[PDB]
Amino acid sequence: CPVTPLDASDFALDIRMPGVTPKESDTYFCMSMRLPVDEEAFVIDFKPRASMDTVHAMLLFGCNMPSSTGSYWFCDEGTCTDKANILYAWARNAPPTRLPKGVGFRVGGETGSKYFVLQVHYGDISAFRDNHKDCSGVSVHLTRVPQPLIAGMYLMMSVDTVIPPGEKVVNADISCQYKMYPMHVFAYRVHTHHLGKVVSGYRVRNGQWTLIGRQNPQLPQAFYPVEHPVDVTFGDILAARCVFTGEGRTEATHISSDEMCNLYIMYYMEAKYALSFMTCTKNVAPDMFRTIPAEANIPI
Ligand SMILES: [Cu+2]
Ligand code: NI
Repeated sequence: CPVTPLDASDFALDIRMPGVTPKESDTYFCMSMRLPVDEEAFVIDFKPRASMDTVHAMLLFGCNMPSSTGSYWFCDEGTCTDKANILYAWARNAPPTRLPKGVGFRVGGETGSKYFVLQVHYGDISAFRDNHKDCSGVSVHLTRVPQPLIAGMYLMMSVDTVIPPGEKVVNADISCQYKMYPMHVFAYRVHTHHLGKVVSGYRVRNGQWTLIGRQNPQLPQAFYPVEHPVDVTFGDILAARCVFTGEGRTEATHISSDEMCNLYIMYYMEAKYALSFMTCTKNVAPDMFRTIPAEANIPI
């Protein structure tokens, strides 16, 4: 097939799979890079270096303690033992979002992610590549120069809805009250396991819904650009609906076991008042979903 300093303030780190040999199709490899600095640094850019022939997708996470110590591992074992803050999502034939000017992820120091964990997913494998080494990964741009806007993730996950067997349509709803400084959403990622039909994200302010993003979870799960970023402010509600099918299923499915309904909202905040991670696992305002826009029920 290390560390490259660019100027006084900046430097570049590339996180590459260490010459792995995926044997078969639909296989996920995970690896880790500890952060070279112990002071706070800002990830301000990404360069993907994926072999076009065999790599379906790549995920970059930041987390305090990862799932394995070895040069690489299967991500079926896990990504991080702790919160995996997703930093980067690349998919073949997918728009990779470019962070807006002056946006950087805060890493290192007291609060910031200690490690990067790289996930590479390989979907198309020839059996006449029984011993070919791949060094797939991404290049990260770090600066110690402080950024005015800090990127972070609002993770919306449906902790319990059950899909009754054979129900053609089942709705998974998540809502939380926003009680922080203003967050500006520039991207979103939706995740689900093959019963999902559509995932839609909304800001609700004074009973008026504003769309963040709608996607089919069966498509490439990259980060989709929010064409005009949504401002989410204190006293707003974030509401999300996942649509599922119970069709063809013998038993009830759970959303530990079975299904997932996850919405990833990528945002920026003024550095002064910024926090990197927020989560919602509640549906505080269930009654409100009657008034949900009709678009949210329209499939893709
Ligand atoms: Cu999942
Ligand atoms: Ni191990």
